[PDB]
Amino acid sequence: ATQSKPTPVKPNYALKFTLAGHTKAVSSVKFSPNGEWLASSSADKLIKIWGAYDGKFEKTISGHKLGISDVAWSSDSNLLVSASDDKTLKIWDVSSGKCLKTLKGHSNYVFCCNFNPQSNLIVSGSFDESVRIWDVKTGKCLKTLPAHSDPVSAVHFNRDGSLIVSSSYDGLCRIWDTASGQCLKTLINPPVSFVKFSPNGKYILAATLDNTLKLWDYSKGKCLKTYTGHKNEKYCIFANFSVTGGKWIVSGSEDNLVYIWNLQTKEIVQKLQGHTDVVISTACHPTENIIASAALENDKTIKLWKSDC
Ligand SMILES: COc1cc(CN2CCc3c(cc(C[n+]4ccn(C)c4N)cc3-c3ccc(F)cc3C)C2=O)cc(OC)c1
Repeated sequence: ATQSKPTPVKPNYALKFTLAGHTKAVSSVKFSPNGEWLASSSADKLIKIWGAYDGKFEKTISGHKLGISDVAWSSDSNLLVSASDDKTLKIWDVSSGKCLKTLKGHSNYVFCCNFNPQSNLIVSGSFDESVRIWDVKTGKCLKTLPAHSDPVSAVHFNRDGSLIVSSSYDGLCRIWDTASGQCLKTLINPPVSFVKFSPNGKYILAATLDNTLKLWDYSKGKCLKTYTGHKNEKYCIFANFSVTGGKWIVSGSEDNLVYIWNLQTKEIVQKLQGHTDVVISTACHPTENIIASAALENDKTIKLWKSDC
């Protein structure tokens, strides 16, 4: 008798549910931190809440005047924030489905948003090329960062909220000190279409519109891993670290597939087939081996896939 380390070579994600309901392109899907829910945003101006395990439709949340690009959960899974083409963000109580606050200040489309781990702040990126930091409790804009010289494609807090990472079509990835709003680091140039901090908080996963994902050690400023084989030259596609089982990288792709790479070897380990348009968003369940994927207007569905590892 001994204790062994399971080292799976590939996952075996298989389609379990397809979720219909949105009437235009789906823009973003996100699992709630408590693992109970999936939230989706769409160009149809709606947010929809679904059961994370069975995909059962739970509710529709409305009030935005134009399409919604992004949604994000608070740490206690009780709030959502949404970024809209109506130039506002909205903070919602998920239980009631009612808008708590409207965050106004951006002068163009709001493309991306996130809570910080404490969930007392919200960070947003916009087509107006700025990154804004908002107080959740008052709804007031605390700071406006002249972050980029093109639309901001992603914003993400690190694990204690002390840092913000942003990316833009201007070709830059920047790291900002949350407290001061000042730039701590710039990495520079094809458009950077997505960025996010790793689960361990030490790395940055960055996508560029040359069909490339890169894992960077941001402090050393060194690229540690690169993942290719998918198609990404036009859209800002969400990517993820999958850490509940084997250590994978997950992304959508413009060839309508979900790509899964071995994080360490960078080999493609799985390709998920089923969507009929660009897989613009993917998300990984916080505790179970479950992936949600969502596609653009020729498809308009969300799919839930499950793996044994
Ligand atoms: C030439 O100029 C440009 C061109 C584009 C191209 N584009 C615009 C439309 C879009 C895109 C990506 C995502 C996915 N999405 C949401 C948040 N996040 C962090 C990521 N990744 C959603 C949506 C979107 C937005 C609102 C809706 F109502 C419906 C949809 C489908 C995307 O790729 C971006 C751009 O700046 C960012 C400048």
